[PDB]
Amino acid sequence: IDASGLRLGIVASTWHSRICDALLAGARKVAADSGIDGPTVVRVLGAIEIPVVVQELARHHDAVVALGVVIRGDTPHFDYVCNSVTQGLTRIALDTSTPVGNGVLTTNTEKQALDRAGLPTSAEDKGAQAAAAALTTALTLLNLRSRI
Amino acid sequence: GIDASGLRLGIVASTWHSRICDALLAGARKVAADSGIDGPTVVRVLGAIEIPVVVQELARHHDAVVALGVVIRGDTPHFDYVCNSVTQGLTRIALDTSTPVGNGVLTTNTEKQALDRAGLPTSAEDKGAQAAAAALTTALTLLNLRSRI
Amino acid sequence: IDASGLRLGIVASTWHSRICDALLAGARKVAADSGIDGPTVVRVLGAIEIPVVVQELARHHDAVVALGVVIRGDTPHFDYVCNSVTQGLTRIALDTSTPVGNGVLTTNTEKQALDRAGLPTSAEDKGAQAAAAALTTALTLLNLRS
Amino acid sequence: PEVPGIDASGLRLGIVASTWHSRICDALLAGARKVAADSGIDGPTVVRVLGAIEIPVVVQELARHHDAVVALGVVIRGDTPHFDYVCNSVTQGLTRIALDTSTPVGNGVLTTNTEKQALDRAGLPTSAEDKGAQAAAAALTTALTLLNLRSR
Amino acid sequence: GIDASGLRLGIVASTWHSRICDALLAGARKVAADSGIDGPTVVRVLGAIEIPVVVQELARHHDAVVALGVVIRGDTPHFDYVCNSVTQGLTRIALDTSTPVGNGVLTTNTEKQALDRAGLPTSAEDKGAQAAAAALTTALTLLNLRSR
Ligand code: NA
Ligand code: NA
Ligand code: NA
Ligand code: NA
Ligand code: NA
Repeated sequence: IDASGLRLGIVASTWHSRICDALLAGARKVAADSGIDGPTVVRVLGAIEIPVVVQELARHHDAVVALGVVIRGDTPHFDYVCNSVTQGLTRIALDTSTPVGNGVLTTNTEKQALDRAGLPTSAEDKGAQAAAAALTTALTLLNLRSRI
Repeated sequence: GIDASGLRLGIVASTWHSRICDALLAGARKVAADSGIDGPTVVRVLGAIEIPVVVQELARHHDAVVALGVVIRGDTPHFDYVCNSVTQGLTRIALDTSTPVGNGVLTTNTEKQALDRAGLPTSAEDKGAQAAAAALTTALTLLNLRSRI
Repeated sequence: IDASGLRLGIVASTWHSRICDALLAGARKVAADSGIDGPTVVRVLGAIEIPVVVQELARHHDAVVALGVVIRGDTPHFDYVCNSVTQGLTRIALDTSTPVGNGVLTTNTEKQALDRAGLPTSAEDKGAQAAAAALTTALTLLNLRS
Repeated sequence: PEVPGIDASGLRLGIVASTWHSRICDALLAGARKVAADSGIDGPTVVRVLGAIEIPVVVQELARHHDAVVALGVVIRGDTPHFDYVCNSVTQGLTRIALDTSTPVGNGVLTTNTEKQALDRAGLPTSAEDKGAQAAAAALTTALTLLNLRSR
Repeated sequence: GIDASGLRLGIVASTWHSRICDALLAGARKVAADSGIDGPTVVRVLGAIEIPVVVQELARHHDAVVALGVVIRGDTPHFDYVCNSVTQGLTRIALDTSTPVGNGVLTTNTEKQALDRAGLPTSAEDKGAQAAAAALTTALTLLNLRSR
């Protein structure tokens, strides 16, 4: 990914610190690997707080990465939180015509979330995937706009 | 320690299951007071359905809003459609108004679950406190972001 | 509740008249007991039709009450109607900054809906609850905005 | 019981029917058309689309220049989750349009688990229900109601 | 019996699960070509989540857009929120821009199910072709409705 021009925002929640930090770390790695060593990084408490800050960043950034973890608890809370946050991320991308890379984990168990958080032992790095998605899409959009 | 003395906070709390709602509200006030806000705008409504229009009304004139209430599953699918609509209303408003909305609306299957989350002396969790900490920390973050432009 | 100064709209479906008529009657009684003797009352056939009428009422009233019933049938239709209507009522309340009391029942059985329609044998009066909801919240907003 | 019909002769009506599962779609359209004629509208604007996913955008086009729109079609659950997401988004979409355009949208989009359920709701000679008829009634009655309110 | 020669067609296709994505795109291309459109605008993105923002970009300057891709259920609820939110986004865009968006985003439980709907030699269905047909035929309908 050659992403040197671009302004990247990263919004990462903090609930389940270890997972969130590792999501952040993976997002940062891909950004750095793509020419962006200093993305705008912001932290929030939980996933619920992510949309409003992703919105704030999207208005002044070419791309934003949304990072966090929701693990199902005892109640239906999980279902309404995951649906609303994910749909909020879709809205902001459309409203602002800016890609929002979705690295917000929605898992039934902790081990699932750990297995996707880009730790040494993880099957996947969702932080990295979200960053690649945000950046690659922003480049494509910049290419489309720079025509006619 | 959150220092929010500069900020205007609205709190809307439903009244359906008053023991729980009152405890959610008490947990929110405490965080606010502990954060330097002794006098937030507090408004009561009947049930969860009523919360969003008032959250909007408050979000327009406040830096942060906390939405508190409880919906407990009964016999019918009513639970599902209320929880989903209210929750998405709270998301819509925060985005429309670029104002954090702390979600302390409990959506439980049983009453014991709600009580266990209401920040009563016996409760596992204090959802009103978490929803106030969420809203205030987010508003200070937004404030910081906007002071850079 | 003193709501004398407030303009109130009520939209009630007519599908399943035992249920719908009883919901409307419970809402009317709250409105009357709150000092609103002449609310704008509008009937529609089914629940799907309630949103566009609620929207129309909300634009010229201080509160609106939505009443009807969706009972689950054989197909997923129930799920998509209840969700879409319910979310529509939320949209309208927000768009118009006017409360919309939700008295649209969404039940699995007809017996559940009867038991919520505020007939003399009913455990609950959801028309009454929807009306108190809309009117108390309207007074609250009035107060806030003053 | 005999009850006089809706008089909607002063109204402009649009009808959009999809085509997937065409004998069912055609039957919905015919039931809707019957009710429109009975109500005084022999020439509604009738438009056909491929599937239910195509219904919203056309319903919107019609809603801008008509007093009522009828939305007709069929989704039958298949193998995959596609049914759920399609049904939800289409139904949501019809709700959004009615609000955006303050114009009623009569919902005759069947969303069934089986073909037999759809057939039984499509107003065929042998059908239990005529959801096309129902959807046309809803849109037209609601439209007259709105006109009545707007005179106030 | 689709004559869209005079129409502007945009196609967005994700990349995740290449074989299927590529076949979906070949299916839509073939339909466009047969309908008189030999140079559609074709954009590639990483995954389903990235489809709507690009579909929006194209819908603003095209008479029709085709959205193509595949989401296959894995271990967590991620599938349900991505599917609901993408499908809802495509519906939103079509309405916002009054421009048809053909939906060729597969949402499946299994890989075999996706492969069976991707328009491969032995596939039961050609969802790319179906999405292109949908978008183009609806585009013509709107053109007629607007004509006088
Ligand atoms: Na931007
Ligand atoms: Na504000
Ligand atoms: Na009003
Ligand atoms: Na109209
Ligand atoms: Na366009």
